[PDB]
Amino acid sequence: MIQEQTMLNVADNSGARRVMCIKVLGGSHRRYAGVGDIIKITIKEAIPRGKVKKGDVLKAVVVRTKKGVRRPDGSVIRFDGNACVLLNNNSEQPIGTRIFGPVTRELRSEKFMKIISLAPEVL
Amino acid sequence: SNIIKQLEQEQMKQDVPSFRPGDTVEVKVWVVEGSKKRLQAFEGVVIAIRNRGLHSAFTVRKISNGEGVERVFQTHSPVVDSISVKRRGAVRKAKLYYLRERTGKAARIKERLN
Amino acid sequence: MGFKCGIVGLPNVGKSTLFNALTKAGIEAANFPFCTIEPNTGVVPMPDPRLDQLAEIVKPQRTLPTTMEFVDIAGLVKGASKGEGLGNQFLTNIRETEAIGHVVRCFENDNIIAVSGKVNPADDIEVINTELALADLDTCERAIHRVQKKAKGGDKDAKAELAVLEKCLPQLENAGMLRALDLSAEEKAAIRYLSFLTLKPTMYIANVNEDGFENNPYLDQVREIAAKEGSVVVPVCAAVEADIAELDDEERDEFMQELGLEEPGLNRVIRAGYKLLNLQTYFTAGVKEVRAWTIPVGATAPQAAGKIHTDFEKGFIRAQTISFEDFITYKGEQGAKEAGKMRAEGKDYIVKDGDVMNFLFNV
Amino acid sequence: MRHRKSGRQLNRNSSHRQAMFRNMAGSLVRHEIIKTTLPKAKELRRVVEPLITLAKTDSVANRRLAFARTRDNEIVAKLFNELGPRFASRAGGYTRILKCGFRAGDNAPMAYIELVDRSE
RNA sequence: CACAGGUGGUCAGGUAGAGAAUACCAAGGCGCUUGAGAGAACUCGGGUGAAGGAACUAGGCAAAAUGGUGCCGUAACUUCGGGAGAAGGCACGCUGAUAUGUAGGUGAGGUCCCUCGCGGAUGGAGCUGAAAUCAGUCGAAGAUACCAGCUGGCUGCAACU
RNA sequence: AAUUCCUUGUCGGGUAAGUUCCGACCUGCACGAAUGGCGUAAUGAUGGCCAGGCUGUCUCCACCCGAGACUCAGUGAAAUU
RNA sequence: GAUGUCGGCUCAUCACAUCCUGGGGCUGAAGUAGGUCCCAAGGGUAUGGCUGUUCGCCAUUUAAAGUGGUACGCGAGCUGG
RNA sequence: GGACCGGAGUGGACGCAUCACUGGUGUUCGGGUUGUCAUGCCAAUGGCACUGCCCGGUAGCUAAAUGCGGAAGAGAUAAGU
Ligand SMILES: [Mg+2]
Ligand SMILES: [Mg+2]
Ligand SMILES: [Mg+2]
Ligand SMILES: [Mg+2]
Ligand SMILES: [Mg+2]
Ligand SMILES: [Mg+2]
Ligand SMILES: [Mg+2]
Ligand SMILES: [Mg+2]
Ligand SMILES: [Mg+2]
Ligand SMILES: [Mg+2]
Ligand SMILES: [Mg+2]
Ligand SMILES: [Mg+2]
Ligand SMILES: [Mg+2]
Ligand SMILES: [Mg+2]
Ligand SMILES: [Mg+2]
Ligand SMILES: [Mg+2]
Ligand SMILES: [Mg+2]
Ligand SMILES: [Mg+2]
Ligand SMILES: [Mg+2]
Ligand SMILES: [Mg+2]
Ligand SMILES: [Mg+2]
Ligand SMILES: [Mg+2]
Ligand SMILES: [Mg+2]
Ligand SMILES: [Mg+2]
Ligand SMILES: [Mg+2]
Repeated sequence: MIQEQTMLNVADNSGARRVMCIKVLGGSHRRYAGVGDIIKITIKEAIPRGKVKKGDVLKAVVVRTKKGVRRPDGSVIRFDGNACVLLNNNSEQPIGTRIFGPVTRELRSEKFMKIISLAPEVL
Repeated sequence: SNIIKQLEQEQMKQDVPSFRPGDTVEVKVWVVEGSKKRLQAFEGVVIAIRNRGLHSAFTVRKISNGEGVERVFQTHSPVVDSISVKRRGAVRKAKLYYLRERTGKAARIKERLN
Repeated sequence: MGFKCGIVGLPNVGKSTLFNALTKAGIEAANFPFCTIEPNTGVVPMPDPRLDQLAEIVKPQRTLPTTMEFVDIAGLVKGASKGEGLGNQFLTNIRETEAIGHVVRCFENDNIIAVSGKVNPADDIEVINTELALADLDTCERAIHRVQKKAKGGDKDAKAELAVLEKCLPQLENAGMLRALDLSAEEKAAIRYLSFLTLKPTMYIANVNEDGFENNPYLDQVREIAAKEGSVVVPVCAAVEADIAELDDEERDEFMQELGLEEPGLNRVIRAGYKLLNLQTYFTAGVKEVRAWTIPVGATAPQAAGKIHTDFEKGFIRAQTISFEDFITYKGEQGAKEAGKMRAEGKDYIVKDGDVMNFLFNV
Repeated sequence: MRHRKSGRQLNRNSSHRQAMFRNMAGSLVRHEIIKTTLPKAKELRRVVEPLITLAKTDSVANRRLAFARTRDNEIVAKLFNELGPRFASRAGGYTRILKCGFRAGDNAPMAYIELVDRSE
């Protein structure tokens, strides 16, 4: 349940530490992004020497939320903290080369095979 | 109600082990990767149990790869293949939500030998 | 002092043969002082073709490549972390070095027996890492116990160490491999002194058959693992490496051209170890000698001066830096100099890969 | 909405309601019949009758619960030494509401609530 | 107006507390001169709130928050006082031991003197009594309630009160 | 600029985005030296701006507790017309 | 002998000179994407930074961010910049 | 670079319902706890301190929860053919 102004920890090694959601993409008046949803972000905190820079505007895919995901059986998977993986604006592809922390099955689709393959643990 | 009792009972899993909040449990869940079912183990502390017959649930909390992860399992869902208690913890409280604030040393709980 | 990648695994993984093919191709101690080669310390020549190129261009009387040491760590038993002697020998063996190469078998052989009966590298890696993580959790518990008393004394450094350790402890209690954690450079610095076995950069040497360099479900499993923790791989054959180290240049080229290999796989292995430890190579070029030396990426000019002589480090004045490609294009030190492609670098400089310089000191 | 909810607010905050019904339960126990308002009597059923049920078994713990609920040791004594035995075989329904009309001062609907065996 | 306002002085119990604060009580005094129900919207006065966290708005208005003591620590700048409680960090309950109640306060007998008194020494019985350390112990939480600073940066104006 | 019309001046900072803010510039419509100029620590229920924390301020409201509103009994208005 | 103002909020409602979606003619319409005109009002038709602003610039969305009337709709509904 | 036509999925916004799930609430349930008063005292309890402060939480209500919807068709047409 990521919305505009929601700060996300970053789950890759792109060099961003804290990003902010500035748009929930994919719909007029769309309110929230869950996991597997692309958002537009501004990088609010970056490591000094990283592939991305503070104040950069780009995309991210939400991979962990505190709401979490429901599963078809009715079960839910909540995470501590909201995290996203940075993506290129045009290619939609991840910018880092490492994924840190678990991701979910909801992220498993043609578009995010890289994040699934790189993740330590897919839930 | 009696009708719904029957429908829910006809469906309730029969092998659910005894476990209490604070117990470290390992839950085997079925993962359907494409076509094939494997078992994925989720091992963590039971921080909450909902006792509702067929709608019984329990929350398991563990730190995966640096981040706390809670899975609320539906006890009788057939996706939960098995539950096994690995460590009986000693908490005197039904819901261990205070563990969400605990880190490391203060998040572990006394082993229950009772 | 050098750079080390200890060769580890379960029993019967193909490590002794790997270290043997290493030492057969390596250089004995009669060609490099300061290096008393132990039977578990095998120093081998580092492959830098830029060294051959510079030695062609300048034609020195002698040639010295940089040489890097392997430490073959053998002997592991289930329950190696419960205090037993051979497991503790394993621990003390691996702890001294800094880079770690795990050996995986990714081949099916009726005349070689596996570790659990079914040939599956996932099982191999999980058992080895559960061992290393039990040892590591032991270490981290001791450290966190040693620290929290100090951090309750209000010390800031102790609190930062405490935060890192308590964010690392649930990783180790779950048999997880602590390099998968997103630990910052400051945190890496904070806990470098605990010398954890589970963050040391680890490569994956994949002993595979001759006909299976591609399309290998065991190699595929190793690939997915090495991605899942950001590790690298060198799929090789121990038999092919023994053939490589046991022949002359003519027969080595013959066996390479028959099997389609262009350089020995040991070159690729030691190059994986080279890039594993943030290493890079510079050269000294001259008529007397051309020698390769190796520095960490990020290294200073003063430490590069020191890596030969201490006085060079301490009395440094200026270094005259020319790249390997700049040596290449203009045919020698004089040729690249006459273009002005020396650069004057002081005590704030960082030496890169390929640069050749002539140090100036006054002590 | 108040779908399925129980318990009359009776235009009091909760602790006033609890105090009032404690007092009213004590009044009913010691006098065995009291005039109050019909809604108040209907709610008083839900407090008194469990006290009598509790008093059907005379342990120290049960006298302690009764005392917590009544805060009157004379009421607890009469509950366990008289009322419990007087209702030992009666399966609930220890009170009787008898509507008795309308209070003059505010036209309030009034009832008598008594112990069922108040005749004997 | 039998009006939620205003009106000087005197008294000043207990437990906790620094306290005339505050909480709960005493003596004392009251339940405020319409009640009874119900448990819609809406309003007013509160409580809680998933995920988010100023996106609200003219404006963080309101709310939420901070909040005690001790110790450590404390920047720019300064008129050298300040700034400053800057900021920030740690500890905190209970029980036992030290010590059948300590440091300290009080000080009765008894002993000696005495310009025999409401004296001075000595002496410590009794009473009172922190603070600290160590060890143990309960809880999710020990300044547990009430009470009780939000903090920092840039800047206009006016020295200030 | 408590002063600047043009004007959201220009450039820079800060923000993803800054008519406000801060710094500089100076093309001062229309500053200027006791109807003082310029600085200035401290101070302020003073004006403006930024950040941390904090949050139902908001997304986007939900529930609950009480006082009314509602029903009954008693009493008994008002503006307006 | 009083018809309360701008903007915001809340709630709208109509028109159609249509922003999107629907149908079509022409095209300097290969396709994709457009331009233009005709039909068409069923439904839909941003969030933010700045500023009291509407507006506008800007950031980032959207199929689209339509244009007007309604006392420049709406203060016995709110606000009061 | 790249389609019409036709087909399948899956979303956004919106709407209706519902509470099985996931949750909020839950001053009517249980517990913990500080101060204090009281129940003769101990023990145990109760009152008050915002429900004293909190931790959970049943039913209900409920959204963020999860079901369903917009249609297809058929007449008569618009522009047009
Ligand atoms: Mg009433
Ligand atoms: Mg009166
Ligand atoms: Mg008065
Ligand atoms: Mg007072
Ligand atoms: Mg909330
Ligand atoms: Mg929350
Ligand atoms: Mg705003
Ligand atoms: Mg706004
Ligand atoms: Mg305020
Ligand atoms: Mg100004
Ligand atoms: Mg003044
Ligand atoms: Mg200025
Ligand atoms: Mg702002
Ligand atoms: Mg600007
Ligand atoms: Mg003037
Ligand atoms: Mg003059
Ligand atoms: Mg003058
Ligand atoms: Mg003043
Ligand atoms: Mg009325
Ligand atoms: Mg009436
Ligand atoms: Mg038209
Ligand atoms: Mg108007
Ligand atoms: Mg208005
Ligand atoms: Mg009006
Ligand atoms: Mg005004």
